[PDB]
Amino acid sequence: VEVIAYTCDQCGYEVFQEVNSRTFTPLSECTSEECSQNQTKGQLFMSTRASKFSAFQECKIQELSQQVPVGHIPRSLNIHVNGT
Amino acid sequence: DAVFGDRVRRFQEFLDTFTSYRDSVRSIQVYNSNNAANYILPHRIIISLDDLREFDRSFWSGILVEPAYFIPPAEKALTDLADSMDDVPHPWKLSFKGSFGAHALSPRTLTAQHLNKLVSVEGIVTKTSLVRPKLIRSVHYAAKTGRFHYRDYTDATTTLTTRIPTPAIYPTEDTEGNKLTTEYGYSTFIDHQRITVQEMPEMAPAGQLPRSIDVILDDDLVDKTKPGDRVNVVGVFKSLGAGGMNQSNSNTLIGFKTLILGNTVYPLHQMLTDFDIRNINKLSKKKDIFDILSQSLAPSIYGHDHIKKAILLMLMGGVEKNLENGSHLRGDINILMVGDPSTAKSQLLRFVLNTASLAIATTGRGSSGVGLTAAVTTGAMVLADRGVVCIDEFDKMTDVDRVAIHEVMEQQTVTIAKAGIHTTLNARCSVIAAANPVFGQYDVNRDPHQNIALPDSLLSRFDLLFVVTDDINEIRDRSISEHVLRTHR
Amino acid sequence: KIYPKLHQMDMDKVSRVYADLRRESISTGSFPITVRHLESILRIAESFAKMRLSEFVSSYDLDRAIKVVVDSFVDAQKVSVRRQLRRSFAIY
Amino acid sequence: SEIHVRISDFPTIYSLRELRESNLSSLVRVTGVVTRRTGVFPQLKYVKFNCLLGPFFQDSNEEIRVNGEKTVYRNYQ
Amino acid sequence: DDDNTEIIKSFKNFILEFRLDSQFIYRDQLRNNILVKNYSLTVNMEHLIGYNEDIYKKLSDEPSDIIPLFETAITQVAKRISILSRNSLPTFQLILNSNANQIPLRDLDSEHVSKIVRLSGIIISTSVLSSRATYLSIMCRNCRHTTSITINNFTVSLPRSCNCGPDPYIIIHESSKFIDQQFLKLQEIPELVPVGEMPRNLTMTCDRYLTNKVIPGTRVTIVGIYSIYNSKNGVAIRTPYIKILGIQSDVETSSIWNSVTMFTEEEEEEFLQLSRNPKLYEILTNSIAPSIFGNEDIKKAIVCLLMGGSKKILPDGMRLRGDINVLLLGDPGTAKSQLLKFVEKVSPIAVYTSGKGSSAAGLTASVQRDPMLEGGAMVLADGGVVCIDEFDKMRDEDRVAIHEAMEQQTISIAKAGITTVLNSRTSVLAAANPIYGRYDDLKSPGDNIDFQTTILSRFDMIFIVKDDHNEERDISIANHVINIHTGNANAMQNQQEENGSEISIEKMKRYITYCRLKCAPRLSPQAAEKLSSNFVTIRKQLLINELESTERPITIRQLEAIIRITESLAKLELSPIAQERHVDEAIRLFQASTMDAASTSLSEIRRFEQELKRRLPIGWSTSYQTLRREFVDTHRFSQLALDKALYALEKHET
Ligand SMILES: [Zn+2]
Repeated sequence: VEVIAYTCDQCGYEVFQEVNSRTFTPLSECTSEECSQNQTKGQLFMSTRASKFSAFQECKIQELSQQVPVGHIPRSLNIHVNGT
Repeated sequence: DAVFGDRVRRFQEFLDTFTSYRDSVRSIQVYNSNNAANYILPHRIIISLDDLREFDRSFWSGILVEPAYFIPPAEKALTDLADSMDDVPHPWKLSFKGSFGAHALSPRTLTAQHLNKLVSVEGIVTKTSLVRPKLIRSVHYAAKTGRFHYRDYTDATTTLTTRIPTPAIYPTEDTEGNKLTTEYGYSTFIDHQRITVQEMPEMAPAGQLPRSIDVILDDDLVDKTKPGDRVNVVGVFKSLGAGGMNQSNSNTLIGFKTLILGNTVYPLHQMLTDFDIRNINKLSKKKDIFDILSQSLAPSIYGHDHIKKAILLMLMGGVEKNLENGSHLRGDINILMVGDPSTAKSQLLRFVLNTASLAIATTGRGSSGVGLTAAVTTGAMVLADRGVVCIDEFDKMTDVDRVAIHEVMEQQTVTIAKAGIHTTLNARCSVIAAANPVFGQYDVNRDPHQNIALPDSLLSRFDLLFVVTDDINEIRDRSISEHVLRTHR
Repeated sequence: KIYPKLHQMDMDKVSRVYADLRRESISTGSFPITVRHLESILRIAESFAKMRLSEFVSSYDLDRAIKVVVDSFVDAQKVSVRRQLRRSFAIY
Repeated sequence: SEIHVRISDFPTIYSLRELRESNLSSLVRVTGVVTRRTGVFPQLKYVKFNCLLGPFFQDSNEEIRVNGEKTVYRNYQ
Repeated sequence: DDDNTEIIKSFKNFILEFRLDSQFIYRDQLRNNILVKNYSLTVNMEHLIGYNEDIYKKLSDEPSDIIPLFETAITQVAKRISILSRNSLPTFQLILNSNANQIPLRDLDSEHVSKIVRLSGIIISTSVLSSRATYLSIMCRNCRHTTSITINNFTVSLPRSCNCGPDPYIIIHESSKFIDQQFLKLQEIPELVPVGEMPRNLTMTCDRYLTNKVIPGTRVTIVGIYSIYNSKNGVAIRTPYIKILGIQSDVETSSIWNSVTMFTEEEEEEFLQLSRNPKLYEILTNSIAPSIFGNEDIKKAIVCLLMGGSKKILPDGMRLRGDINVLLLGDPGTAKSQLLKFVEKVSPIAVYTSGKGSSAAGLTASVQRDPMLEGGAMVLADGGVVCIDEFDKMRDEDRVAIHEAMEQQTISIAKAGITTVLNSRTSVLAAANPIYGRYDDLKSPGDNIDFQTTILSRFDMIFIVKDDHNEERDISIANHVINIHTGNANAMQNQQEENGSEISIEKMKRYITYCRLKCAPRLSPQAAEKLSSNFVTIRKQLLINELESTERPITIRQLEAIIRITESLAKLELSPIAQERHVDEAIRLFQASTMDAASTSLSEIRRFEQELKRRLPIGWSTSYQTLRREFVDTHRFSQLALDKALYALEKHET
């Protein structure tokens, strides 16, 4: 996920919540000044069509085992993939 | 804390008079800049405890009795001396050789008189917890206000001494309200690991269970030891964690788990210098040397001069030749030994192993996969590359494996199509094998074939098939007797 | 109702019998004989003592028992046990 | 300083599987096989201390809503 | 707290003024304890109650609120003794052991909780040490209050007051003084009172100087307080433990266990008096089996086993070993499985494992991981005797481990991140069970164990045996069964057999340890050449015997065995040097071993040949299953029969 601008109700507008690190906390309240305080706090929902989606695929990679010494064990490394 | 200053000004003097360490620091500062001019060395200076007693006994007794107050001012002093070096274009680490000990203890004898005091444990290391990063220095970039912003994270093992815990997460809009993005790759990560240490199996008193304690290995020390290795750790003996007393009802008695920080990790059980290479050079000209060499292998073993000759000729092995745009011809030489038991065939191989410079030993079955990667969801011959693989009871091994050994030996490569990762990976290993005769002692008289028991191409793959007889004679017997006798004295 | 019992006085004979069986049986066949296989004598005997409603163990009961266990042991062994049979006479 | 009375047979003689709400708070005989029993863990019962509130009986079985000095324990099972 | 002053004044007045006529037992107990750096004191309650009834009246009332005022009371005394001024001196632990009245384990139910309870039980296993705290400094996360908390005994939360809160206090581990703790867990004695139920085990915490005082498995009598801990597992249900002050083992028991490489002088005296016996060997051979009748070769073989042998570290890294191996294999009534229990008793360090390993214990060195060396026969038994049974019945994977171990003494484990090579100096004594009985003697002497004799090749001394009761044996056992009641006359007779039965066998042990550590024997040259003649005659003659392909063997390993016997027996006489006669025994003993090495028609079933040919050139779709269908409805083939003929033809070369 990246932005995921939720849609408000009464007076509309938009707000875009940044997707940072792994996760984010969803918000409700109202950010819009119009729905805010009068009257009273406008309700807002996320719109999936509006959001920008980036493909995400994760995969772990173990060592080739020729690169492993006389001892120890193959050690995998986790790899995140995006876009194209 | 002017006394911490005292410790620093005191440790200063120790260095540069005498200057015997300073040359090593200079060497560390120079070598890396030489790598900077090229076209790896851990930064720590081993301190022999030997030298510390000559200057001050007061400061010597302290490092052992109360290392928390002493090692870190000495350390800050070492960095301070590393910065006065040359020049511009890190915390380092102490080591502490010794001159043990007091404080000499095996892990079985320890706790608590030895706690919060430097310690050299020794024993077997298992199971060697898996290597992992650990965050230390937080680094961020503000914009457009700019500058450069950093936080410093203090963990449980930070420095030595206990400090009010910094963790966790990220500062994220330190005042005023400017945005802070995490700057990765400027920020510092010290690697971190822990490995538990069991007391030596042979000095165990009774059927009483073994008592192991855990050692955290900071920085460079990481991945320096595989599990099951003889190790003499050193370190400060630290008790971390609450005993449950921190939280109010944790009612159980059990508490204060202890471990050792740092520090050195000297293993226990090449460098040719100036003189050695000269010895070789002199010795190369002598015409008879080959026979002497061939005799040097066997203090305990009669005759078999031919076989010993062979083992040398495996240790050396015909270079390696890889043709242009074509396959390579096998360099190394493979050997088999067949004869009645008591032939030392299993005894010879261990001495092969010791001086071999590598490689892995394998006995019969054995396996699974032998040399293979096994394609682990979700081996030896590979790991033994450029080395000497031993095989004991080479006959007993299942044909299924032999089928693979054909591919290993001559072809010189291993191929894994299994599921899976599909690759041709290289195991070029040299190989020895000792294998019992077919049935009983019958090897001697029995025919040139039907005696071997393991047809066919294998018989060929092995460059040399040596046969040895246990058949008995009185004269040879006497000549056995005396050497056997003298051997035990 | 009944719980028969042996009397220590004259039954010492049994011990001898055991020996008479034991050693001579070791020459041929393995093992099987053991002190267990002695105890079964006594127990079986007192079973017969129950059939007699006898309240105590008697020599007849012993005769019966010994015949039972000894022929049992005989008939287990290999055909070489024919050689065994010839000493069974006094046991008979 | 306490003797709690045993009170022999009290039919009823409800077995096991026949039980309802009507049996609540009212003494009822039961019968059947024992299954493996817990070990003997002393229960709190009476509370007493040198001061320092007074003795607090707890409980069967709540305990809402710890000191200890000399408390009279009684085995639970 | 003027009352604590009043109590401690009474404890000081109890230590300084106490008089047994006329030495002050305690006051000197103290000094003689601080000098060795023991930092402990043992009070004898009878003296205590003799001195004042009062302080024992309170000490049996609320022990855990008082006993630490007694600790501080005594350490305030060692301040005036051990040092003088005008550091640091830990507060000593007191260990009080007294008679009272034994309170059995079953009879502990509430009601005496927090009242000192003397009792008796066999310790199961000892828990690994862990430190509690005694004196630890603490700083605040905010106001940084520096608080030195003296924690006492006998859980305790940290104080929250100098936002701030809720509990802003950190433990400084750089200055904190720590002690140790154990956790014994003890199963009450099997004599009383198990009845029909499994006996209960109360968990006990030893601490400070009583820790590691007791080897698990030894009967003891604990004193300690009785008390309860929480340990969430309701409601409320707190679980019972016994704090120990202080522990006292049963008679003696020091020395053994707890037998160090050192001993008293008079033991050297009486040993060196035993070395002077001409019948020494012969009287020892009478010590081992007071109960077991005959079997003299085995009987001597045990002796030469226990004593170890020549051990040589000579360069290169190769080291030859001692001492040998012994096989008791044979049909039951051999008493071998009992005999092993005996060796297990005598040998200084020994582990009897019949397996497969048992029950939880693996048979060999094994790597297991701490959830937050696993143990086995070999490792735990290292440097001494190991007793094995059902040796043919052992698992494969560790069988490899064994047969590699016994020769080079070292197990090598490459599993995962630990490649360690660890030591087993043990000498295996194995009793196999042979198959099908006497016919296996009619069969080739080898060929018994699995498909392979190699086992028997590794083993030095193989003794398939017979318990031929000299007419007095079978009558011995029988007569024994007949009686076995009153009036313990026979048991007595056994006991005077024990007194007279040569070395008390409690002494024999100490002796074996002695000889084993003190002296390392060496063979004489004429004995050497003698043995050369021995072995060449063996080789030659028995080759000539095998000209006929007589089915049975000879390895130089066997020779090496003979050697190790000579050094063993030399180490009996304790002499630094071997003698000829001395070996002259050994040759013939091992000769008895050689005699042990010597001892649907087969040819018809031995065919399979008709099948191998004109039936199957491949062999496949033939397999044991085929010979099974071929020899299933032909009225014919046994498992051993089928294999025998197969192994036969395999060997025969057909
Ligand atoms: Zn809106």
